[PDB]
Amino acid sequence: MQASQFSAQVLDWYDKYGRKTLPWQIDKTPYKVWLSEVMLQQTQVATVIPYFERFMARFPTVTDLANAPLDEVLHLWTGLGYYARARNLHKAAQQVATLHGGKFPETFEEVAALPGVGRSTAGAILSLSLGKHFPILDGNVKRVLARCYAVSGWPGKKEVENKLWSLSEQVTPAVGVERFNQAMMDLGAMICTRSKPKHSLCPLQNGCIAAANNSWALYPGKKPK
Ligand code: SF4
Repeated sequence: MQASQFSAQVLDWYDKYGRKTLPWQIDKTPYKVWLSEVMLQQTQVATVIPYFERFMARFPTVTDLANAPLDEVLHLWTGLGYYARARNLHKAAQQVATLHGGKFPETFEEVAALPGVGRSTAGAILSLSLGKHFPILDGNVKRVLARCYAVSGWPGKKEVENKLWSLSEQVTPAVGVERFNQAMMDLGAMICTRSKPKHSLCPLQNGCIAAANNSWALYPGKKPK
């Protein structure tokens, strides 16, 4: 379907059915969004909430996190798994304190330079917390776009990844970008799921190719072997 229709239908859906009450969505700041994104990378929302609250209480600012001993950070992380995320989290806090005066950077290049932060995550931090014009491409987004536009091939290959980044940019609006990006993650997480996606609850059901062809299993493509 047309790019302008994609954006409008997703935004209208978010307004009435989207999640807007999570802790990291109230009184948003780059620090809070960054922290939530790292915790959410490999952990479900229900498990993350208590940890997010404990971290914000112990570390009100990024400088407080930077000055704390690494052992205390790892102790508070216990139970979230994938500790490389925590080690990079502490190094990034120290980089913000050292190079940016304790104020989380608000430009793409500076954010993407932080340990543990990639292209998609940097775009998420800045679009969600400040409304800057950047698209995202996590597992959730790849699933929705690949199915709606029938993008076959394994995203692990450069040519396929490039096509998906181009599509995301095409459908991502400037006006309301913070609402649109959160909505796309919401959809891929609860509606357009890995298995048995719930088409009847999706705002893209009237134009999605996978839904029309009953071929959601083909997108995104899997690693060939
Ligand atoms: S209609 Fe079905 S496959 Fe298509 S984006 Fe929505 S949930 Fe995914």
